[PDB]
Amino acid sequence: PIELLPETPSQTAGPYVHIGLALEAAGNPTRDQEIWNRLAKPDAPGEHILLLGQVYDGNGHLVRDSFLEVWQADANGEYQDAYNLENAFNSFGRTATTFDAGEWTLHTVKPGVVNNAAGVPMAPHINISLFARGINIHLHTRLYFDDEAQANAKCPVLNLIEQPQRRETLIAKRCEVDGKTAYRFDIRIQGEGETVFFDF
Amino acid sequence: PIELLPETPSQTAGPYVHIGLALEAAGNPTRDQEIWNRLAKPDAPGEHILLLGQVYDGNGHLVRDSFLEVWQADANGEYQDAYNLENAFNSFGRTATTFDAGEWTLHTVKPGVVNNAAGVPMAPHINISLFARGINIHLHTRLYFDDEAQANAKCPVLNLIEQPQRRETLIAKRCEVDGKTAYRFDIRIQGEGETVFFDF
Amino acid sequence: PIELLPETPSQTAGPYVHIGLALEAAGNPTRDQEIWNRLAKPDAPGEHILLLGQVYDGNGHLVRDSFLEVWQADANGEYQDAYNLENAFNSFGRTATTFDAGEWTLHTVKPGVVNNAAGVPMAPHINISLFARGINIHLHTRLYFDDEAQANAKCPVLNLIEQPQRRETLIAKRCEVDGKTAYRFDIRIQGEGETVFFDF
Amino acid sequence: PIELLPETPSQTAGPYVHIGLALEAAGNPTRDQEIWNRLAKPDAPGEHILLLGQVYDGNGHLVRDSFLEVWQADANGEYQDAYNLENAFNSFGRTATTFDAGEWTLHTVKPGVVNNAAGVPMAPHINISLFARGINIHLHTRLYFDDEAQANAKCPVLNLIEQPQRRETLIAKRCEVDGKTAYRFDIRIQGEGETVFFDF
Amino acid sequence: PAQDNSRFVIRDRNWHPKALTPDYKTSIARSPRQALVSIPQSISETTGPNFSHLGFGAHDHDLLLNFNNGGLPIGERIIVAGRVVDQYGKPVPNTLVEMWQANAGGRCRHKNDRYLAPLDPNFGGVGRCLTDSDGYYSFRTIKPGPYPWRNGPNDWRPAHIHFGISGPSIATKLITQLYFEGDPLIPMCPIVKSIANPEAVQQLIAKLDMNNANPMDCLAYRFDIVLRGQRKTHFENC
Amino acid sequence: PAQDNSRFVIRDRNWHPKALTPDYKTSIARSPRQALVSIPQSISETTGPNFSHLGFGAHDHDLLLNFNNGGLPIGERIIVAGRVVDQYGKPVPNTLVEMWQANAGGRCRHKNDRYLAPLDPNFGGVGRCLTDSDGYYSFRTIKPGPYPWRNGPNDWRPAHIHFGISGPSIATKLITQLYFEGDPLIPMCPIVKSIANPEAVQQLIAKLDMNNANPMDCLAYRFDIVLRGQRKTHFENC
Amino acid sequence: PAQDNSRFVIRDRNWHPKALTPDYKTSIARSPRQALVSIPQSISETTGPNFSHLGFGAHDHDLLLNFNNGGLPIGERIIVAGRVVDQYGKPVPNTLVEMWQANAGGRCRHKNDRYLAPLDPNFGGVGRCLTDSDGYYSFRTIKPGPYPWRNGPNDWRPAHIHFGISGPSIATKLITQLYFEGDPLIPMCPIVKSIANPEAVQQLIAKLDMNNANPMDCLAYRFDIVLRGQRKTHFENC
Ligand SMILES: [Fe+3]
Ligand SMILES: [Fe+3]
Ligand SMILES: [Fe+3]
Ligand SMILES: [Fe+3]
Repeated sequence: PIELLPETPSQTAGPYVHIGLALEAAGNPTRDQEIWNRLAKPDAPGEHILLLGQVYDGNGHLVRDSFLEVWQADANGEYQDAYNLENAFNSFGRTATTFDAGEWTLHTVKPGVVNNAAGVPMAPHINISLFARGINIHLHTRLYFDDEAQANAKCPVLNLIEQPQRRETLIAKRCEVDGKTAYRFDIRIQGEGETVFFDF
Repeated sequence: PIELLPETPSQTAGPYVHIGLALEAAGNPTRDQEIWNRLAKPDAPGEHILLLGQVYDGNGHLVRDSFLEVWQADANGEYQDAYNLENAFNSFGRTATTFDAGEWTLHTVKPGVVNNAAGVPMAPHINISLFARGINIHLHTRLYFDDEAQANAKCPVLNLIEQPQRRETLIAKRCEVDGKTAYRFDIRIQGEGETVFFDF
Repeated sequence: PIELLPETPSQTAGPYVHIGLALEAAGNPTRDQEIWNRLAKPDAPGEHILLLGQVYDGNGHLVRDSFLEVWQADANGEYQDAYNLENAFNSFGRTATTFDAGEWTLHTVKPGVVNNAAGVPMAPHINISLFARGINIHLHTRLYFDDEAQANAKCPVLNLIEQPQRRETLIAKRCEVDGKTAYRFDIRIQGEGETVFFDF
Repeated sequence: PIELLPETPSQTAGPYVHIGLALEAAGNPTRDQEIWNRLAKPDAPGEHILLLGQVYDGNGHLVRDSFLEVWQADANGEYQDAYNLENAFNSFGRTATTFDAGEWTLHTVKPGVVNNAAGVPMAPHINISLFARGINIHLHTRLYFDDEAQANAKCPVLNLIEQPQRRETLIAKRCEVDGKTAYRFDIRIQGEGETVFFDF
Repeated sequence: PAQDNSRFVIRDRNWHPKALTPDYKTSIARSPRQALVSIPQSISETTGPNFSHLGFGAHDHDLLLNFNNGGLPIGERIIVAGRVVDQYGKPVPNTLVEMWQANAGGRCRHKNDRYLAPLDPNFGGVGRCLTDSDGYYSFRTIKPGPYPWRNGPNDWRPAHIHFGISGPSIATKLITQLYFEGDPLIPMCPIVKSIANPEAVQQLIAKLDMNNANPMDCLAYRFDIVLRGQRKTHFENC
Repeated sequence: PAQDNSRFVIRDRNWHPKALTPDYKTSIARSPRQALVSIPQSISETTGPNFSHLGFGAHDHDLLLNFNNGGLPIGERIIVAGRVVDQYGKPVPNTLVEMWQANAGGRCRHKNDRYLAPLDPNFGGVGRCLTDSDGYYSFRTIKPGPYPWRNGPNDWRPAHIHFGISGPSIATKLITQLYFEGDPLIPMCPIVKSIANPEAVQQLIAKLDMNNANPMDCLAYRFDIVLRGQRKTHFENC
Repeated sequence: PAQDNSRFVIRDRNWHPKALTPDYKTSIARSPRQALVSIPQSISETTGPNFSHLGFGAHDHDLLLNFNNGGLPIGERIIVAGRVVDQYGKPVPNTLVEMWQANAGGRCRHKNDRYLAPLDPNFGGVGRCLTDSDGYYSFRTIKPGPYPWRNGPNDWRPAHIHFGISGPSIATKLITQLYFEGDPLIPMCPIVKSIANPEAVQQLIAKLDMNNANPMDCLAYRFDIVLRGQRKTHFENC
């Protein structure tokens, strides 16, 4: 068969991932421009939301050293690839869980609907990539919302997960933190209530 | 040492096992003579029983594509190897769980007592072989009955299972389905209350 | 692929083929029972014929050392496999061309119609096998008759030969030798008017 | 020495060459634009000629499955590489001999004079490439005309053929087909009067 | 009735695929975590069904004609023949060989198969044959095409025909898969790779049989099946 | 008009198949007995047709849709893609690549083909594509099945797609055949064996391209074509 | 009468010697220039003569006694034995095996042989045998000597015994030559070199069989013959 050049193999991000990718979360001095958790500036269009959650290991213990990367469409269902800190909205963002804050936070807007390759509308989602010590190759997952139940039932990606009980792990529970619309999304890497992880 | 010809390796039965081994269950047109779940004809000797069960995977979810093959003795404790549909009783039979029916059914009689190689009487049992996608090599198990407590305590095969709590997983519970004597035998392939599987 | 045992390779019959297969044609003493050119005894059923012909090389010169074997059905279109010299008709026979007789002769009856594997009638034919010095592996050919033109035009074997002009080389010309029905069949191994040879 | 990448090996065009390269000749439905035997449209400059010929194999039999590709200059001796069906003249064309028509036809104009690499004028010719089953690698030849005797005697390509009798095989004879100027060019692939084939 | 007069060679579970083979995704939730309990062989294990009296239709082995709605299936006409022997090389007569496959495009005749390659109106994909006295079976079918499946993102099953062999006992009963010689998809499939030993993968590769092919008609493939060796009981209970 | 500015590398006629290859029967009566007359290259040989202006239909390269009478063809959906380069490794842009093949069963859509495998009412078997700026072509078709032919008594052609490549000149013009990776019929075919050098047979074997395959849809095969090297004229006539 | 129930494995004409082998001079004018026409197997090709009822003389297989004018032949007394099997290894019973050879000095009993080595008054050189139930044949003869022939100026044939085997059909009929183990003339002979494959030449070499030799009497040579494989018909005309 046709053998192409092999991809550089992955390695764990390590326990000190924060010093190179989450400088403020570490406690080290930052540079002029950093890629962090503020995807949407207060003046960005759409329904402004606060996303929070904790990452759990297989023993039900908190992962206080994780690093997460997010990718989502704007309120109009368009992906903004040109990252610039002067933009009202950026489709990309970074967050983490530390020993000082076992809960990650993300300030963004609710993503609009985007079509798959076949032209079928997918439910509002946020693409997540999880890195940490002990995680040799990153874990891909999606965050769906509980108030979009009609769209969640008709999503081609969510419907690819055989068991209905496992689809619920990708659904973030709506709450309120100081008058702001909030969704809680806990990631359980292993065991009871294990989060669905993707490959693509 | 002495090496014989190697046995042909097993492979999974696959998701579409039913088109070749359970035609009626696959919704495809049947041939004149099929091997199915009716082991005993209404005028067959012995206590006529209905056997039903569900197959669970390691997440406690139903296996709706399983294929089961049963081998049991008649009411007199004799194995009828000569398979013919004209016979009142056939020791062999095939059953399955489908997406339309997540429960398998078997119409047979309660088996009589058979001795092991050492002449010691084994409790009334039904030999079951389980095939499905994800199962690389079929799983062998035995179905024992709860109203045969005295015989189950003396069985040489059942006593080979070290822990008494694991012996319980092979014991079918007596119940009633539509005013007919029935036994429920659920199979848990993996996890909590995992069914004892054999090697011979 | 599946490799079977290989067939013993052929070698030329050699210049002295007659001493072992055509003892009388050589000039050496014969044994009690020989396989020769008298396929049909004068009392055999069907139209009694005399077959004669010369074998030519590529330079148009006579082959005075050839050996031929023939196989044909009787007048009823049946192949008589059980060779016995007491039979009225034998389906098998042997002939040759010597330095004393550059023309081979064959005394037999006209073969009846036989069907191919598909059930389609083949025209009356005699299967010939040619051996000689310089012929590393024997040449297979068929002898057809000119007075059976309607059958010759509908034969599946004769119609497999692409060119009509090459089909004429397999057709023996009718003549009369002393009041006996005779057919002349010259075989040209190479060159102008080359005889069609078969592989099966 | 210096070795370059090897050229992809040739293979025969096969018996069914027409389904892919001569759709109309294969009796199959055609596409909107096809490459065929009409090189010149009625209003094209030059002497309009009809070219016909038969292809013979080594036994003098007709090749009814040949495929021919022609390359010629226009009346002014210029090669028109830009193939378009809207053009009055196209230097390229394809023709074929079928089982229904054992003769190939080509409607074109008589080519003008073109010089070789050394500046010496070559006689009016048509470059022909012959493909068919049995021909592993296509045969290249040239079609010269009999009424251009003076130019044919001076041609540098025609004079490269050592023997003058072999030069005659490349000369098309002037004739008339239905009151129209025509030239007959028969190609003999093998044997007596074998057509001169080129290598370049 | 059936008797306890035979003993079967213990299965080499390191030759056979393991229960837990991660690359084959569905095996994760469908594999036992507890060890298999070894039990001696008895009449329950050493006996099995005999299908000599089952009513076989005339075209049960011929997949080119057993569905017939008005014509012939589109695909490479092939004969899949072979012998069923045991580990000692002894033939296994009057045994049930059941098979099922996809069409020339890799489409299976099941409601759950939503693969875009069309169904062949003249092809069922189901076949059954009882071995002869010498242990030989033969099927006439079309070469199944490979098909994609939801395992990895670009996982393709090699062209295969599923096989079900009964044998003299429920102990010998085996379900396996046949693969075709030279198919470049064989070393890439997670179901094939579930077998650790490369020499075991070779036993599943049906080889081109030109000798069994019908000239100007159909090709042939040879697939010999080896079942657990059967031996008589000796020195049991002194 | 076209000019004489190019010279083509002389064909290695020992790499290419010989005219007379006895095992391939039809070659006996259709091969020249006299030697080919070597002539220098001129404008007649160094130039050729350019098909950039030919009216290509939208589905001319897509054999799954270019015959369409109401559906999709039965067979293994594949992409046959590759690059057309010359001996120097230089891409050959805007060149005509024509192809033809049999259906999934080895049946060709011609009146002379009386092979018992049925015709597919949704398959033509004809395809054409003009290479892009980088010399790449692509066809979407079904994998052709092998077919028998009247050569030897049990001769079977390996699954193949016939190719016709124009190139920059009539000197580069080539008709060849593509074979599929791992097909056990390749070392047995007399048409393949007409090529003496085994390394040359390898250039005709299209390899499985999993990288170009469409997940859950179709597989892919890569077939790169190498045409005669084109070089500029130097030091001619001093 | 005989019935059309068997099919025979097609001859490998690349294993067998070709018609045109120029070093064997006589083959030049006696080899067909046109290709052999392939025809399918019918009752005319699949049947052949059965010689079980032919009257064999008591000494037909014994060349030491079948000429007898008052004595025993001069030469190395040898037993030539072996088995006639088919390509499947199946024994070929009741088949006709004929043989002929020269005397201990290379002189054949024919009028055209004017070689100066004398004739043996007690040796003819002809033999015939019918194989038993297990396909075995046996001959008793003297080891023939090499002989010169007008091919090249100094060409010598190795010591050989010509063989003629009928088989179950005219399709299996074969004429060959047996050569002897270690003879330095085997790789020098044009008739032996007519066979391209050196492994094919090995099947023609009779091996010294000390086990089948009679102590203080004669040596033995084993020569096994393999005829075309026979198989029953299957799936013909559907
Ligand atoms: Fe580190
Ligand atoms: Fe499958
Ligand atoms: Fe000799
Ligand atoms: Fe073809």
